[PDB]
Amino acid sequence: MLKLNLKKSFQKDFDKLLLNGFDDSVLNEVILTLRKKEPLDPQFQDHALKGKWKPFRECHIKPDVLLVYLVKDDELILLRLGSHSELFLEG
Repeated sequence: MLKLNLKKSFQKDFDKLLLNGFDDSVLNEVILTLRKKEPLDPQFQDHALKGKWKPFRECHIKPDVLLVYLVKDDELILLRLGSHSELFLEG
């Protein structure tokens, strides 16, 4: 499988979510699927980001919990985990 690369930005987001009650079970399943280069099912709204954010992709773990990630050179890079406002609106 791909090697995981958790950026520090992702670690901080994850630790903040945990303190706010986040359950990471679905996240873990999504991560494994991505590491195996398999497609996510339709609920995850998996897609490529545009503009500034290329070449990253985004999927929805929950409606206010988005995962921003990239497959590059044998890694799955996990960049951010949080709300649309936190990730994209400087929140």
